[PDB]
Parts: sequence; C-alpha cells; structure tokens
Amino acid sequence: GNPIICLGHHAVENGTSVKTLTDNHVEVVSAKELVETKHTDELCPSPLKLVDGQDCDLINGALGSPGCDRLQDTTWDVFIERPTAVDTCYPFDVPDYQSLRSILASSGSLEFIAEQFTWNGVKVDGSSSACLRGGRNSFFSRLNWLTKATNGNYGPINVTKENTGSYVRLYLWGVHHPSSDNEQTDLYKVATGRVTVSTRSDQISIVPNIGSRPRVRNQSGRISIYWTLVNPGDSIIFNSIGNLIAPRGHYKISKSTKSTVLKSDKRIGSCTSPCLTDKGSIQSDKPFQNVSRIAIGNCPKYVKQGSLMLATGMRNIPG
Amino acid sequence: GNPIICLGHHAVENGTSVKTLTDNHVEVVSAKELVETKHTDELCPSPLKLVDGQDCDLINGALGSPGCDRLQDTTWDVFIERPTAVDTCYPFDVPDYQSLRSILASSGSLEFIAEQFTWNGVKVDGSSSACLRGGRNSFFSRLNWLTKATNGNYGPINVTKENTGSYVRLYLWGVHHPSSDNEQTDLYKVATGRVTVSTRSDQISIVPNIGSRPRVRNQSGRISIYWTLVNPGDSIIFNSIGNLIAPRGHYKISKSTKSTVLKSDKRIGSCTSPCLTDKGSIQSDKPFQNVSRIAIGNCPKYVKQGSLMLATGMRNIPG
Amino acid sequence: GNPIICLGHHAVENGTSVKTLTDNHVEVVSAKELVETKHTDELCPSPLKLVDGQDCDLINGALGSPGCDRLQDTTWDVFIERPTAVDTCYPFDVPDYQSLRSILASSGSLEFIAEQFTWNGVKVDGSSSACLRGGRNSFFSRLNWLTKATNGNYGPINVTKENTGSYVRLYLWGVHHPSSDNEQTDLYKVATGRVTVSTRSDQISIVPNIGSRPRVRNQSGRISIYWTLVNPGDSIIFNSIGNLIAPRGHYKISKSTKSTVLKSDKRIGSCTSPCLTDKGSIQSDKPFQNVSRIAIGNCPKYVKQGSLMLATGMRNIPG
Amino acid sequence: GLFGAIAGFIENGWQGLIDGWYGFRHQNAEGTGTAADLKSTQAAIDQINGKLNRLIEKTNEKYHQIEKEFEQVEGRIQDLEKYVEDTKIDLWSYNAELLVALENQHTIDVTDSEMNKLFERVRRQLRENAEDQGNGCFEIFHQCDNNCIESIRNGTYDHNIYRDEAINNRIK
Amino acid sequence: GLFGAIAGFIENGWQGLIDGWYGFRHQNAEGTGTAADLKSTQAAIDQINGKLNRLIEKTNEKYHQIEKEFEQVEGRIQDLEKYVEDTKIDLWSYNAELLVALENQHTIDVTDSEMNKLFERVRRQLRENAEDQGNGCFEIFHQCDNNCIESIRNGTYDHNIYRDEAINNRIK
Amino acid sequence: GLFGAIAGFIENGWQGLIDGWYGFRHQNAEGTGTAADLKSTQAAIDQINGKLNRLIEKTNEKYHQIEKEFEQVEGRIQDLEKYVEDTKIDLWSYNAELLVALENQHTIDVTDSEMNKLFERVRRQLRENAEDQGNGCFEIFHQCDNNCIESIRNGTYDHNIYRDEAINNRIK
Ligand SMILES: CC(C)(C)c1cc(O)ccc1O
Ligand SMILES: CC(C)(C)c1cc(O)ccc1O
Ligand SMILES: CC(C)(C)c1cc(O)ccc1O
Repeated sequence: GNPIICLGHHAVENGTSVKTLTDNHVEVVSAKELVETKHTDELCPSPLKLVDGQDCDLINGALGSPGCDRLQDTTWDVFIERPTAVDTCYPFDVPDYQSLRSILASSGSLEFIAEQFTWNGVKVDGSSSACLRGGRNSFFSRLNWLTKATNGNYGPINVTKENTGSYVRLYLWGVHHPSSDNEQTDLYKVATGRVTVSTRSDQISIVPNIGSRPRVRNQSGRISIYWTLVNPGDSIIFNSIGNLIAPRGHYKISKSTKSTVLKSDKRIGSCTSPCLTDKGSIQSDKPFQNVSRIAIGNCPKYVKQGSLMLATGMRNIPG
Repeated sequence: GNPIICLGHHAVENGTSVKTLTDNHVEVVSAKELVETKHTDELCPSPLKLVDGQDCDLINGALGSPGCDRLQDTTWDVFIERPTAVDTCYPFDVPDYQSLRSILASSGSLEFIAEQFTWNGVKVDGSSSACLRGGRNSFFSRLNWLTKATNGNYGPINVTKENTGSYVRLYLWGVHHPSSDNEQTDLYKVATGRVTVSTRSDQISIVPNIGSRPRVRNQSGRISIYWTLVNPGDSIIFNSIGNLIAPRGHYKISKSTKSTVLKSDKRIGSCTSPCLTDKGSIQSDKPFQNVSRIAIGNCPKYVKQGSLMLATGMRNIPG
Repeated sequence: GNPIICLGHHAVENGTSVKTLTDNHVEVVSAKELVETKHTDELCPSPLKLVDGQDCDLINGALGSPGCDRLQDTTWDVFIERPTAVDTCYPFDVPDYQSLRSILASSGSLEFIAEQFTWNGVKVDGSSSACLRGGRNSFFSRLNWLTKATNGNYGPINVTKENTGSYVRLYLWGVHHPSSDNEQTDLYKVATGRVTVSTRSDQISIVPNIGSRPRVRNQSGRISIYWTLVNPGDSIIFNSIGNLIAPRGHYKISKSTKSTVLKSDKRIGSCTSPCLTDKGSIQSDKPFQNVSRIAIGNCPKYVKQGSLMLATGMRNIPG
Repeated sequence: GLFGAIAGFIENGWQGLIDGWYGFRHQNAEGTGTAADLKSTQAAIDQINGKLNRLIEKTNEKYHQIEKEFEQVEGRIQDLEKYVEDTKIDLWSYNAELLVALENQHTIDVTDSEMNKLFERVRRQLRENAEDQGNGCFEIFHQCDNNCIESIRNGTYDHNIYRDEAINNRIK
Repeated sequence: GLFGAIAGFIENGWQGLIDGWYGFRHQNAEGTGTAADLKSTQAAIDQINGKLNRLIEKTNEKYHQIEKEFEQVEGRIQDLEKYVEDTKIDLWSYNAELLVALENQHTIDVTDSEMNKLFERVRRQLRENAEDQGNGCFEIFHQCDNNCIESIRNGTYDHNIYRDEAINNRIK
Repeated sequence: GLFGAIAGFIENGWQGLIDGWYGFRHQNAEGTGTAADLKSTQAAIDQINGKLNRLIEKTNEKYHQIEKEFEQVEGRIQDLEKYVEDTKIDLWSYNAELLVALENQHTIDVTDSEMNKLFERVRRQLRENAEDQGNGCFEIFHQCDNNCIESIRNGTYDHNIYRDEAINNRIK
C-alpha cells in the first residue's frame, strides 16, 4: 500500500434546483431567488412624500370640492387616490380628464396661487345645493359661479391676466350647461352663452348646450371643466357672453418633476421603502419582482415568472 | 506492433451551416430551423371562432346596413373584415371610428339587445333611397330615423333608459347633418337641431351642420355616428330638439375578452391552427416566424430574419 | 541540465480594463470601445437631403408666411426646424398641430400644386397688417382671404374639386374667428359664419367664435387651420356661409417615405455622415452611441452607458 | 471548440459511425473494429435535447393588440403605433440572433467537451499500460485480444493484470 | 459540466467538508485526514460573488409612467397603452429567464473548472512520483508522512527528494 | 479563465513577444531563444476578428420616428411617448451591457483555451521524451540542438529518434 491523496469538493444533504440552458432541474449546493414575491401590505411614507386623497380624487382636490379642503397647499412625490373617493359637488365632466389628472399628478402640488379678478356686470360667488359644505349651499372653492346682476344683464366679460412670473401657470375654469331655457335666461339673460379662453398661441371656445341630463345631487345641468396653460410672458383672456365658471387663480406647473398618482387601497404605514406598488411596498435587493406592474420608485423590474433561482454554488452530489 | 485504440466521433457527407458568436458559417452535423416561414394560405376555423364579414365591415355590421343581416347575433374570437366590404346605406362618418371598431371587435358579439322606446311627437322608422334592402327604401336596422309628426312639430325628445342589468351597455346613435335649410325644416321643423346624449358621468352634445357634401348613393347629407357606454346603475338620456338618429337598443360589453378583428384576404379553410395572420394560418413549433407582424393566437414571435439555424450536433469534419 | 522548452503568451506594459459576467475590472491586452461618444457639431448635408427652415418652421412654410418664400418647391429627407423660427403673419392656431407637422415632415415636399378656384360672390385676396411682406399688407401665400363683395352679400360658397390624379391630395384651409360683431358683419355680412369641408368619407364643420384674444402683431382675432385629405377618385367641397380662409391648391402626399423633421441648433456643414442628431452628426462604426436619443439615418443605437469596452485580446499579465 | 478535440487533435470524424456520436476504433492481433460509446453519445444527446425542449416552453399568446397597417396618413398617433411595433420587432430580432449564436457557440463546445471526456476516461483506465499517440489514439503496450478491447470499452479493464507486461514494453 | 470533474471523474462530494469548497483527503502511514484548499475555494467564491454584485448595479427608478389598469373601454389609445406595457413585460421576462439560465450554465462550468484546476495543480507538483487513479486520487509511490502530505497541500513539496524512491516503486 | 493556463500555470506573459500572441522560449546546448507560434496566434485572432465583424452587421436605420422632447405639458399622449422611448432605451442599454460582459467572459476563455491547446500540442509531440515542469515548460531529456528545437516548433519532431536516450535519462 502506497499513500494516496484525493481531491474533492463539498456536498450538502439538501440541494436547490436551478435551470440552465440545457436542463430544467439541476441541483446545486446553494442558490438565490431573483424574483421578489413579497410586499409590505401598507404603503411606506418614506423616503417618498405621500399625500392621501382619502375621499377626494386629485381633480376634486384641484377644483376645491367639499370633502377636499385638507388637500390645500399639499405637495407630494406620490398622490394616493382611493377607490372610496366620491363626488360631493355640482356634477361635472372633464374633456380629456386623464390628461388633466396626469398634468396635476406630475406637478406634484395643490398649492393654489389665488388671484384678484374683477368680473364686471355679474353676480359672483354662486352657490349650489348639489355642493354642500357644512350643510350649506357652496361650490368648488377654486371656482367662481357668475350669474346676471341684480338689475339685469350679464355685462360682457373680458378680463385678462398677464403671466408676469417665471413659471407656467395652469388655469382651471368651466362652462355651465343648463337643463332648460328658463334656467339659461334666469341665470345669464342671454338665450345662448359663450365662453372663450385664449392666449397668444392657443384658444378654446365653447357654446353651452341645454337639455336634461340624469339628476345628480338633484341637479340635471352640468359644468364642463377646461384648462389653459400660460407661459412666462404670455397672457390669458376670459371672454364670456354667459355661462362662464370663472377661475379664482391658478396652479404652478413644475414640469418634468418626479411626481405621480397611485390608485391604491392599502393604508399608509410607518415603514420605510423606496418602492410603492398598488398592492403595498417592496423592500428587496432582488433584481426582479412579480408583485405588480404598477411600481413607483426604485423597484425591481416587473416580470411574469414567480421564481428565478440563480445558482451560487457547484453541483450538489451527495452519495 | 502494439494494439491501438482510437477515440473518435461521427461525420456525415453533407453538413449544415450555423452561426456562432465568432463565425458566420460553421458546419455542423445537424441543425433545426427556428424561424417559421410558411403559412397555410387559408384561415383555419379552429380552434378559434371566426366570423366572416364578407361584404360588411364590423361597423356596418353593428349599425345593421343592408348587406349585413347575416351578422346578427354573431359571436367571435376573431372577426374577419374583407377588403371587398362596401357601404350600402346612407352615407355616414364616425368620429374616432377606430375606437368604435376596437370596442366592437373586442366585445366579440353582434347580438343586439333590442329595446322598446317611446319617441313622442315624431314620425318614426324613416327610410332612404340611399339604403336599399330588397330594392326598397330602408335604413340601418339598429337605428331609428325620426322626423316631424304628420300635423307639425318635432315634439321635444327626452327619453331615458336605466341600466337595470349587470353588464355595461353600448348605445349606438347618430345625428343627421342635412344638405339644405329646406331639408332641415322639412324634416325637423326647427331651423337648427340639437342632440344631447348623457349619463351621470359623461355627456355629448352636437349641433348639426348644414351644407352640400359630395353625393353618395345620391345623397349629399350625412349621419354622424356616436356611442355612449352606460354602467350598471347609471342612466342615459336622449334629449333632442331635432336631427336625432335614435337607437333601437344596445350591445353588451364583455370587456377584456380575447376577441379581435383581422383584416384579411384569405378564404376560410377547414384546417386547424391556433395562429392566424393576415396572410394565412401558421402551423408550427418554431419559436420565431417572419410570415407577418399581424399574428393572432398562439404564434411564434415575429422576427425580421428569414432563417436562424440552431445547431443540434457537433462540428462536421468528413475527410 | 537538460534542455527546456516553455510555452507562453504576450504581455504589454499598459492593459485595458473590461467587464465580464463576474468582474468589473479585468485587464486585457487590447479592447475596443463600443459606445460612440463624439459627434461633428455641424449637420452633414450628405448623403441625406437637408432643407434648412431658418426662420420658418415647417407649418409657416406650408402656409406661405412671409419669411418662408425660399422654402417653395423644396424637398427633403430631413427638414430642419430652428429654435429661432418666428411667426410673421396673422396669428393662427392648428388643432392637432403636431399631426399636421408630422404629415408634412413625412411627405418630404413643399411643392404646392396650385389650383384655379372660382369663389363666387366674395372679394378675394384679403390682406393684413399683421402679415407684412416687403413692408406691405399681405397674407399666407397658400391661402385666400375672402370677404363680402363690394355691393353686399357673401354669396354662398360651394366649390368642389375632384381628385382626377393618382396621388392623395392634402388641402390646407382655415376659419376666421373675429374679435367683434362689428368685424364679423363688416367682413362677412352674416352675423354667424360657417365653414364645412368634406369628402365622400370624411367631413369637418366649424362655426366661428367671436371675442377678444390677446393682440398679436396688433391683431385680436385668429385663424384656425384645418386640413383635408382627398384620395384618387374622391371629391372635396368647400361650403361656406362666411369666414372661410380658402385654399389656393394642395400638396402631394407621398406616404411612407423616408422623410422627417429635426429640431436642431447646429449649422449645416460640408461633412459627410449617414446619421444626424439634434446635437450634430455621428461618423462611426460603433454599435452604440450616447450622443442623443434623437438619431436619424443609419446610426448606432442610443444607450445610457458612456462606455462599453469589448475585450479584443487575452488577460494582460506583465511581471 | 474550447477543447481542441473535435476539429482538433482528432483529425476528423468517422462517416461510418452510424449508431453513435462517439466511439472506439481498435487494432489488435485479431483485426480491427469500430463500436459506439453509449455514455458519451447519451450525455451529448441529452444536453442538446434539454436545450431544445427549453426553447419550446411556449408563452406567446396574443389576441386584441394594435393595428399594424394603415390606409391613410394621420400623423401623431399613427407614428407612435408604428414606432411601438418597430421597436418591438427590432428587440425580438436581436434576441433571436443572440440566442442562436450563443446557443451554437455552447453546443459546439459541449460536443467538443464530451469527446474530450471520453478520451480522458480511457486515458484513466489504461494507466501506465498505454501512451497517448497525439491523434486520439492510445498505443497499448501489451497483447489485447477482443475480450480485452471490450473490457476497455465497457469499463471493466483492470490495468494491474497487464501492468508488468506493459511497463516492460514501454521501457525497451 | 464542461470539465467532467464535478459530477464526473470525482464520483461525489464530501458532506464533511464543512470549511471549504474543495479539499484534500489523504491516507498515509500515520492515518487519514481531510483539509480544505483555500486558493481553489477562494477562486470559485470570488467569481460567484463577482457575478452577484454585478446583478445589483441598480438602475431601475421610475416615477410618472403610464396608467396600467382601466375602469372603462376606450378603444384606440387604451389598446396602445396595454400593448406597450405587455410588450415591455414580455421582453423583461425573457431577459430574466435567459440571464439566469446562462448564468447558471456558466457558474456550474466555473465550479467544475476550479475543481479541475486543483487536480491539475497537484498533478504537476507530484511529477513522476505519483500516478492518477482515475477518481480524483493520486497514488503516491513513496512514504509520505504528515509533513510530506502538508507540503503537497501548501505547495512546497519538492518532487526531487522522493524521485528515486518513487520511480523505483513505479517500476516494480 | 476556464483553463487556468493564462493567469494560471503560466505565471506571466512575455512583453518581448512582439510578433505573436503565443510562443516558445527554449534553452539548449547552443543557448536560448524565443519564437512565435503562428497556428495558435492565428486561431485566437480569427475568433476575435470573427466576433468583431459579427458586431457590425449593421441593421439600425430609422427616419420618421416619434418626437422625443417636448415644449409644454400635455398629459396622456406625451406620457406614453416618453414611456415608450424610456422603455426602449432601458432595454437596449441592458442588451449592450450583457452583450459585452458575456462576450468578454468568452474571449478571455477562448484566449486561455488557445494557450492550453498549444501546451497540449507540444505535450503530445514529446511523448515520453519530456516531463511537464508545472509552469508551461517541458524538460526535454535528451540533447536538442537548434534544429531539434525548431522541429518541435514546426511539428516535425519525431519522438522515436530520441526515445531511448530520453527514457534512459528519465530513469537515472
Ligand atoms: C449575435 C450578435 C450579438 C453578434 C448579433 C449580430 C447581429 O447582426 C444582430 C443581432 C445580434 O444579436
Ligand atoms: C432561456 C431560454 C432562452 C431557453 C428561455 C426559455 C423560455 O421559456 C423563456 C425565455 C427564455 O429566454
Ligand atoms: C451584465 C449584467 C447582466 C450583469 C448587467 C448588469 C447591469 O448593471 C446592467 C445590465 C446588465 O445586463
């Protein structure tokens, strides 16, 4: 018998299966899971600045609807809209609603820059029983419902604001579509109204349309919400013969800013995570995740697979 | 001479060229083609449920135009539109036509839920010589052409339907733009019409516009087709002072359903394939294909290359 | 001592670092950079046909605004719009402006097919002090400003052109929105105008809206620019009761043609490059580039990395 | 190939090996013969089959998508729909090109590897009884009848039986 | 594996090697023992760690994106937004699948390689003093006490000291 | 590297080998010298050149695309156009990163492989006339003048001429 010396390697009792280019099931000593499958079940309020809309969606928030007052001057990285949000004010619709939501979400702020306006020849601060605040008739806090003056006419409206500042302004305004001709004349004298809002470079003109619409909060008429941007240097004119829902000022557009809105259900926790999904927060170093394709922040990329094991050891050959 | 023993491998007379990271042309013993280049030249009617529009496109089908009656109650995975399809009825246009086609294609059904309506103060079932059925004046089978009553006025229309059901309804309706003022008054008394269709949450109002348009099937006027969705619980109102092309009921929206439309030329065969292209069906296990980027069903992914040979054997070295 | 023979390999004093799957920094004998980081700082006029808008953007060019006359009959692979471009004519806006720019850019031509029209019952060739050419009142060279006739009325306009040719025509036309009722009647007699432009298959109708808009080049009114395509065989009708800004002919659509517009700052050089960016031209065989995601022609693909070294030699082990 | 056995120190392949990928060709006192090696052939076939089944796991099933051809210019939306599709097709064309290239690189190295493992296996069975000739052949330094050849091929050859004979021949 | 050392001419691994990935097990006049090889273990661990840190360089940070779920049918734009997202998810799912497969292919070959480099290292230290047994073991043809075994393990073994003894035993 | 020849049992490279990638350095009764090996150098250069030409097949040519910068907020469509482009750029950045990494992994293994094939080639030419020294060198156990050295380098060396001399020196 001569001495022998053998070279070998380690082997554990229980290996882990990985895939390779040629094999579905190959047992190795150790492996790491690359697909994150777990989330927190609460939204973490840090490091991202969250604002919870609770019962207002972002637009009701921007218009100043009754449930929304706590959202004034709010600023966010991510605004959270709740599936429990409800309309509380005069029924309205927004042509290209989605784009207004997108533009608001993106600017990241509900801090209103209030403005003095002189609306000549009309009653101001119109209120409605479809918009109750503390049990009393009220309206969108950011809008001004004008009607005809005590003595008669809707003195033609023609008011202008110059953008003196260094930021792009966003102006929110509306048109009232009444349910009858009685109501049209009762409110605006003129049989047929007109609202024209314009800058040096863009313009919108709306003739309101009468008729009965299903009753909401007892109301058959509607307000259509429009918006106009105004660059530094430009001006905006509000020209109306009737039916103008007037602005009380404007919002500041900070463009291309890391801000957004997340439609989620989960409560805001006290955890810390740089990654929010509609399903909860992800706390993970894994390159991939399957929790949700709605992922905001520093997140693993969404993939379909529920598992991808990376081998981190040699073939496991016990026995 | 001592005995020898040699190790070797196989070699065939005619190899197949593959590519590798370092070589364009490398000859191996065997190889498999990964890009499918052939199709059937007929569309296979299984396992996917096909419906052939023949001479109606999907929208003429939905409106009930004369060539379209055989498409009633039809349901599909894939609706086939033919390049031979023709308009047979009063000339019309559809604002955002594509989206209506998309919405129809997707719901996968032409089964109309007919509804009793009471249109008060108007003549009903208007017909046209631009829409002939069996040689006789007719109209879109799903629409109701209202005009002024024998004795006079177009008694104001205001009709409402509540969505009592559990599915989203799609209502197809129109506005008639007349060629002259003679014709306007002749049909609707009123000098200027108005059609307003609305739910609790959305609304459209159209003032019809008069004027001469090129003659189609002898007709210079047009109908504009609009559509309104109505959720479970909501209501729709049809309010018109004139020019309403009224619905006869609604379609059911099954949303997010594996249904679509394919613009194709090929006849429907009797073959079996889970993959349809505009060029024919693909019957293949190959991961890739170049037949067409229009591919519906369980299909190889479209790629630009006409060939990708995967090596399935060692280097071929004969001689 | 027996003779020895050693096998070895080369080694240079200064290696180059590459990355591999397991290492950030691995020194090899030689390496090639795969990300192009440099550009020329002038746009090369070959092999791609460039046209410099200088002080006209593409649309002012298409409308025939005063600074634009040198762009007549111009044709391009790439039209260059300059950030110094300015409006020189009556203030206008274009609903879906971007799509008109896209359609023009793509057709690759500003060669106008002029047409004789008979506008009956109106004054023609209206001019404006907001559109000066050589110090004198003028208008878009491709448009025809009609007003009411010396003796009175705006004899109803109804003119038709049949597409006799084999190419799709693009017609550019407008609607004048006046600043007051004085001006409306002064120009078009009628209190409220109407412009309806239509083919067998599509149609647009606009009622102009009055009101004060911020003054541009002293002018408070606006022209809205619209466009209508006309297939071989189809016809177009221009029907107007007032406020029509009439075409003088049409542009030819060559569709699906390698043509585009580049918003750039750089001067046109005399170099040669098949790849233009907004930042300058790329002259390179590198597969990748980081210069800009705006890349037109035969270009390296844009990537985020500033460097990717491909090893082209073995490990470098000196000493 | 990474191992230099196929298209390397094995000059060429055998067109007559019709029942295996790898084999033994011998010469002894009784003559000559070729037989297939099953283990090495099976190891290569398994790996190639493995990578082929892998390329089938079929997960491409799409219904309503977007339009991909157009009857008329539109501008903005159409540009996007085409750019989207063209971006998609380029990326998949790239995936398929790379997948095949790197798969082929690997397969060729695997097949070359398995050739080499066979060579190495036999090298180890023969110990000091044989010398590597440089061409995939071993010179065996003792008489090796058909049974002995087969014992090499089936891995029962015991080098100790022939050791004194072989070592003696090796040395003069 | 490309080298046929792990799951190859090394029949199996040692469950008792708890302080290394690779090691030496010997038998001599004093008994038997197992020790870990540090260089070969470290070379494998470094490469695996290298490829793991590489998989972290974290560059996925997105805020305002597009909507990905929808409350109501819309047609054209919605089709595009969904097609865009579905195209994106398919391509990333593909990247991750391929990345893992090819990474695992490679790691297994690396680990097999490092086993082989250890074998080869010792083969070279022993020169004509040992013969390869076919199973990852060398028969050493001279007495080799614990110090001698350790000199093999730490790379100070000088084959010339034992050469005449070994060569003589090799030959009868 | 997978083979452990470059940055492995070859301690380092030769800065003076200026006319090849791989070579022979010898020592004999007449002195010392270095020469380049053409086959092994050519095999490596060909493979590297192959993979470089492969990376040029140029298929990126785009004209009208989509807008990629914007003068004013718009909301929905703009979000999509940016998301589309950002998705595209991420996927290509990923492709390029992986392509280079895996290409470099491979090239380094190829170059290491070719070093090893050269070593193995010479090992086979020398048969029992030389012993592996552990450092990429063979000790040759007979006189080998310049012509003999060159016969090794050009693959005409016939081991049978020197066999009795060499085998005798090997054994005392
Ligand atoms: C396989 C390789 C990366 C070289 C490649 C070449 C090519 O022309 C197109 C796509 C590729 O992945
Ligand atoms: C790893 C491989 C290319 C085989 C693959 C398989 C699969 O089912 C899905 C994606 C893949 O990359
Ligand atoms: C090469 C690797 C897969 C590790 C990678 C790392 C990275 O940070 C980005 C992209 C990659 O492909």
